[PDB]
Amino acid sequence: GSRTAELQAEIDDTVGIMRDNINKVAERGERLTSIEDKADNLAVSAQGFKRGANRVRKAMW
Amino acid sequence: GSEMELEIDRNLDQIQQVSNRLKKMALTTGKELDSQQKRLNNIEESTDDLDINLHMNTNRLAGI
Amino acid sequence: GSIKFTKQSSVASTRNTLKMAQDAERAGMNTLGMLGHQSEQLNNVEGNLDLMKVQNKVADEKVAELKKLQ
Amino acid sequence: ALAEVQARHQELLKLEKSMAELTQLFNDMEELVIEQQENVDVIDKNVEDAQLDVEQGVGHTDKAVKSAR
Repeated sequence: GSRTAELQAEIDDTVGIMRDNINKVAERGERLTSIEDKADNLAVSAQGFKRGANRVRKAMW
Repeated sequence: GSEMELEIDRNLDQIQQVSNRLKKMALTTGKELDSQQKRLNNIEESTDDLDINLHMNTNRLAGI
Repeated sequence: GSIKFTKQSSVASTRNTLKMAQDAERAGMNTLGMLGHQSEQLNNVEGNLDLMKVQNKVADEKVAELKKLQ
Repeated sequence: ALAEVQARHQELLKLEKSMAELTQLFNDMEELVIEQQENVDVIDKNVEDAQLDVEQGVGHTDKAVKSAR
């Protein structure tokens, strides 16, 4: 009887931790969607900088 | 015969073993998400800062 | 009659509970594996961002001088 | 004892219900992390691409300065 009650208690605790984890992974997903957008921005800006610098290199030459 | 009682006990044994591992996994997963969340926050900020710096220099180069 | 039926029902219940617990474990182990892989990818991202910070410092000073020279 | 086996059965049903919820949570977590893998891939690729262009860009500003001097 006590072993089964202990098992139930552990499972209930683990459900709580996993509900917490689900909330956390949602926060992680939101953050990743934002970072993907910004990393896209970064790639575009990096390319733009490369091109602009090249244009000045040719200008100075 | 005690076959069903013995199987109930044995199944509970196995459920207890797996449950122990599930709890450890849930705890470890939580810690890892905590750690990565702070890392992601920093990545986001750094990415933004770089993007701004790049636009600034691109604009400056345009005028040269 | 009812005792035997109830015990049989208990056996069936514990069998399902074990089956689900094993499914949960597979899922959880895969999740940790994936989080570990993604951690490694994010490490690569972190290194690249650090490098770009250094390169932007160099770029700032080169651009500054270029403006001075024009 | 019919009452006693019936009581234990009720405990076991409760266990089964809780495990069902727990398994659903582990399953959902796996799915969400699989989904998030897509984001991580793109981020890694874009940041890597960005770094290489920045390096090229700095190279250009170096040569530009060399000439302007």
